Amino acid sequence: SFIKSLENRRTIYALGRNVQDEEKVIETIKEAVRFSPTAFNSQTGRLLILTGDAQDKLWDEIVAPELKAAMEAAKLDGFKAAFGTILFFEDQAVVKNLQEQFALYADNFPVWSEQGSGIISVNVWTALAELGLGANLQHYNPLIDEAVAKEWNLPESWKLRGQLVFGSIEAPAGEKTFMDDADRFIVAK
Amino acid sequence: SFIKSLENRRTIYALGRNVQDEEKVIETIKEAVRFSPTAFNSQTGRLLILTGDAQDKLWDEIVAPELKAAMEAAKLDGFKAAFGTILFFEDQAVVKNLQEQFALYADNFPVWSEQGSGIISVNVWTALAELGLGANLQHYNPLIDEAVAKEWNLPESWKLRGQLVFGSIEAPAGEKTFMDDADRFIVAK
Ligand SMILES: Cc1cc2nc3c(=O)[nH]c(=O)nc-3n(C[C@H](O)[C@H](O)[C@H](O)COP(=O)(O)O)c2cc1C
Ligand SMILES: Cc1cc2nc3c(=O)[nH]c(=O)nc-3n(C[C@H](O)[C@H](O)[C@H](O)COP(=O)(O)O)c2cc1C
Ligand SMILES: O=C(N[C@H](CO)[C@H](O)c1ccc([N+](=O)[O-])cc1)C(Cl)Cl
Ligand SMILES: O=C(N[C@H](CO)[C@H](O)c1ccc([N+](=O)[O-])cc1)C(Cl)Cl
Repeated sequence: SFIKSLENRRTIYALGRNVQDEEKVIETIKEAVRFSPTAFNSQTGRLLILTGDAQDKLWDEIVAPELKAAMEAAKLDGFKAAFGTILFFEDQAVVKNLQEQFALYADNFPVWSEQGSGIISVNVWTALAELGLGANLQHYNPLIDEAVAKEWNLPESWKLRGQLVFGSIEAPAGEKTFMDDADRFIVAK
Repeated sequence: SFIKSLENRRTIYALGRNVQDEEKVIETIKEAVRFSPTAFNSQTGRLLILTGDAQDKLWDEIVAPELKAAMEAAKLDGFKAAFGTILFFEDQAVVKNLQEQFALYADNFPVWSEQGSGIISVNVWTALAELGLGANLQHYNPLIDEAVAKEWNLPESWKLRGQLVFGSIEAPAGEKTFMDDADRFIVAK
């Protein structure tokens, strides 16, 4: 059931490293992005997938110091304790090329790219949940962008949009409420 | 298989009205939105679901004339021929309230709302594909926004983002290529 798969995806903050088949996890991350739609099949999403030492480095050597410096002008341990982090970027070189090819609709491509980032982020999140792995989505962009690009030698054109922290589920999702259907769905014949 | 469900979703332009259980279709549309994540559980997505006479009216009485007037300053028959159209909006009143509650991060909420629209659009699209129904995603916003709001008495705060045309599959999806994995995925340990 696709709907059941959607329901199974939740924000899990308590994450560990009890992950049995990392190769299968990577395969599924790639597939979830591969089969996601993007405007004009532009495929603007880019991923940096960090585990092990690189996972430790992101949180200890980049996020923590950047955040401290930012604040001046715990939760991090929880993120570090996870198995890995998937950093989602949108390739601005491709967006700019589309804007150049289709000037009358230049305003659309950044919007559709942003939508595209949401799309691939949740498809990956849901795919991970199907494997029994939890995840949560963070936003320490744009603070960490430069340091991340330098450390992993990323193209300047990759614009960081989100960081999906993932791993084994160590405690259940919290409670979550839903709006009244009547306030968000209108059906007319 | 969640990945298989993703692969099964495609852009289908040749759509008909050979839909067996409209109530089940509506149920699934609602569920796909219900179980989609949004920042702060803000649930900013709003849907207008049109079938039958309302489907005819949208394309014949709103999109066609607006587009003509716009151009001055076929494909439409293909959209009209579908069973229905799901118009996706984002509730700007909720976005503004979040911006007010969290002023330091006011810039984030419009971005996350845009991502949210992508998220619910593709979750609905994929859910429909699981039922064997095809769909395609159009963007005649902002040209049709005012006329749509007036005809179906929608709140001013609903900002139209996309229109998912759906129905029975009358011809297969076209060919689609994929980028080289090496150009969009980096894995580091
Ligand atoms: C676009 C987007 C941005 C989000 N931003 C964050 C964030 O920065 N930090 C965080 O902890 N959760 C974040 N969330 C998680 C949402 O708060 C969560 O998805 C929502 O409360 C629904 O709960 P669920 O994921 O368990 O279904 C984000 C979700 C989405 C879709
Ligand atoms: C954010 C977004 C906007 C899109 N805009 C349009 C559009 O306005 N008109 C259209 O015919 N297709 C549109 N598409 C469809 C894409 O071109 C299509 O998803 C892509 O070529 C991949 O093909 P597939 O949907 O068969 O997998 C859009 C897709 C996405 C995700
Ligand atoms: O072709 C364009 N717009 C047409 C006009 O109706 C249409 O809206 C459209 C938009 C996106 C698209 N896509 O993502 O493949 C296809 C057609 C421009 Cl965005 Cl270049
Ligand atoms: O709380 C905020 N930011 C924190 C700071 O780290 C964090 O980025 C966050 C963002 C979104 C979120 N959500 O969508 O529920 C939760 C925490 C503001 Cl956006 Cl109000």
